[PDB]
Amino acid sequence: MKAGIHPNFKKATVKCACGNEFETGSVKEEVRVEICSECHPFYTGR
Amino acid sequence: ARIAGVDIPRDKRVVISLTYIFGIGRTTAQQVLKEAGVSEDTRVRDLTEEELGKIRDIIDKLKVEGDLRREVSLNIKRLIEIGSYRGIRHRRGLPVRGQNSKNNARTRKGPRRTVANK
Amino acid sequence: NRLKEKYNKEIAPALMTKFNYDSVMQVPKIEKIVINMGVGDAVQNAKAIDSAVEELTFIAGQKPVVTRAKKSIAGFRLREGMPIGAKVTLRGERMYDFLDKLISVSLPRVRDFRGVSKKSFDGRGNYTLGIKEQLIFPEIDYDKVTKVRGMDIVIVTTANTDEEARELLTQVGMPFQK
Amino acid sequence: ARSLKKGPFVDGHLMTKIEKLNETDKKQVVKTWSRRSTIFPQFIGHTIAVYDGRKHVPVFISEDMVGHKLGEFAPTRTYKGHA
RNA sequence: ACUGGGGCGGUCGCCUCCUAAAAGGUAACGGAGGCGCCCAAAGGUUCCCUCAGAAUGGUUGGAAAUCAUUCGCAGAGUGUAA
RNA sequence: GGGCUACACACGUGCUACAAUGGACAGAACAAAGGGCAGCGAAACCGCGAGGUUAAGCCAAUCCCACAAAUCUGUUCUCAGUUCGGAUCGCAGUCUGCAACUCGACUGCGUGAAGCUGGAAUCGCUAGUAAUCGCGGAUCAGCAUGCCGCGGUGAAUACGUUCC
RNA sequence: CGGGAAGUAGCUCAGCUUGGUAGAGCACAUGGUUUGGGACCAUGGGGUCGCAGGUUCGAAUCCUGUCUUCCCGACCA
RNA sequence: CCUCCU
Ligand SMILES: [K+]
Ligand SMILES: [K+]
Ligand SMILES: [Mg+2]
Ligand SMILES: [Mg+2]
Ligand SMILES: [Mg+2]
Ligand SMILES: [Mg+2]
Ligand SMILES: [Mg+2]
Ligand SMILES: [Mg+2]
Ligand SMILES: [Mg+2]
Ligand SMILES: [Mg+2]
Ligand SMILES: [Mg+2]
Ligand SMILES: [Mg+2]
Ligand SMILES: [Zn+2]
Repeated sequence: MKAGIHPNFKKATVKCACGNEFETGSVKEEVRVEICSECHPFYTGR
Repeated sequence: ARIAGVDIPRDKRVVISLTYIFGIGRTTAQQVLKEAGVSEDTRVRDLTEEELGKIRDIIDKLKVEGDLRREVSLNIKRLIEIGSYRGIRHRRGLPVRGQNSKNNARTRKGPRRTVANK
Repeated sequence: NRLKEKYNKEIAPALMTKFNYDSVMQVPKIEKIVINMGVGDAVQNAKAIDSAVEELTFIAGQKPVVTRAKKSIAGFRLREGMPIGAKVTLRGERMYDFLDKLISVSLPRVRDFRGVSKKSFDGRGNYTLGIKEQLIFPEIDYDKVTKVRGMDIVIVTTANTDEEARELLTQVGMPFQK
Repeated sequence: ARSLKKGPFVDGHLMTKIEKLNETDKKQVVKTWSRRSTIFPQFIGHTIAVYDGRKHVPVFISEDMVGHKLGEFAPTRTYKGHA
């Protein structure tokens, strides 16, 4: 990672309004999604 | 805010902004907001996460977007497959509902392609 | 992150038993993830690359390299050395961090999502999936995007065959078509 | 769309012929002029030869064809482009 | 001026190949092509590298743009003719 | 039974639009002229609605069709192919009719096309006219943007006769 | 026989020399105008550049061959 | 500018 040229990349925490929570690495400090793997129906099954 | 996989207009009122979802018009947008209990005058940008949540749950029951688009597609596909008169009108790009075709079938036909008269 | 820890503790022991390998060294892993944006409209519009980079920069988290034309092609009005794309290679944490967000968050936001295809292995256990909208990625804001544009996402693995690669990807949360 | 209170329409003559075949496992071409008759569920599998105006067009019935009038599968006009 | 008489047509210096008879050389108005430059790097050096094409997968994107894997004495490249 | 309803296309006559002198929503209003006997059908109840069930009155200055709508006053939208426009198409209905596939009208929900005031050219109108807004009727089971009537609001301009 | 020059829409011609865009006039088509023509006005459409091969990322354009049509030359005996 | 024949 040659310094300067890249963006700032750090802890994130994603949050489904549906309730799921976990911390990836990303640019945004607080990511807030309105859908994820646990809420979406293809994954869950309907 | 994204609703049913569609970023609706933020600056407009919610009754109007909900109609940007495929499968929702003014009456459906009224009847969801009623059920949610959100005011029709409120802007999308000035909704709470409570309000959006309640709206999302209602719209998730309603058949919208690709769910609806697939249904419509198969309906039209069925008519073609069986070889119904309507199916023949669908594929040939002509009126399907008895509209006369000697004149004024331009929505189906598309723009004019002029040919030399006698 | 969780997926790297999940891989080492859960997936790799399962695959050992599943395929009945002699060594743990035979267990397939994800080598790298190359995200490619082809930008052929760079021929017409000069700023197409500059925009496409900025999108890919935030999605991946590394500065992309700008790919250039290997040949001149008349059909596309392409000359040799023209910028017509941008790739970024992801390995290690930046790879797993990305792949977690892809499966957990981004692929759900795909409009009318009904799983990614089981057909799209290369025949030697590498998977590629075509994204259409860059709006699915949570780093991309809706308002800032003007030109809509997708990408290829190659998942390279040490699986020799597709069925071994398929298993590995299924053991990760990746939503394969039922 | 015919009223639900009335229920789906079919000519007695047509229905009687197909019901007569449904008594057994008989399958024959039921030539008819009743284009207005709805295709009932119990028509499925038969080959009703519907009169188009000048000839009896043979129409093999399917599940998807149920609901539709027999005339919908026997188009009256002949068109194959100008020039 | 050359010239299978002269005129008329064509040619005239340089480079590469064949004719050229396995050293070199070798003629004809014999057979084929190039040149009268270009490059401030397309030069020097140090360090690193491998090409054409095909198959398969993949958003836009096609026969063919960029991405990935595999096969791959070279089927490429080497400013320009050989 | 089908066709007169075809559809590469060209013309005539119209309807609806292209929006803020507007759209949406809400509250006040103010007509005329007609039609009605197996016909008009109130009210009531049910249905989001088209309508349905039931049924008062009236062979009518008595009852019914019948609700005027533009307008006025609020509220909202704030110039956008949109809260403009409503074609086209999917689904589900209603009614008439023996029967609405070819080929009915209307309703609900969804869809949301072209269209940003129209080239050459060309039409009507001199006043309760033009323009615009509804209403009724004949034909008719059902089916009118057509036709024949009806009132509401209500302009501009005419110097002049050269030219067409 | 030798040497030139053309060959591009239905017809007549530009574009070729400088490689990236197929143009122009008449004609044709539709509308308008007229009782109807003509003329006039408005609005369109039409080749893929003789054929083949080559060079080029790319050919109407550069190179070669071929075909067709013209033009010039064929002298001293 | 023209206006088929009887
Ligand atoms: K001689
Ligand atoms: K160097
Ligand atoms: Mg009709
Ligand atoms: Mg001499
Ligand atoms: Mg001589
Ligand atoms: Mg000479
Ligand atoms: Mg020798
Ligand atoms: Mg030698
Ligand atoms: Mg007629
Ligand atoms: Mg509207
Ligand atoms: Mg007068
Ligand atoms: Mg009537
Ligand atoms: Zn979730």
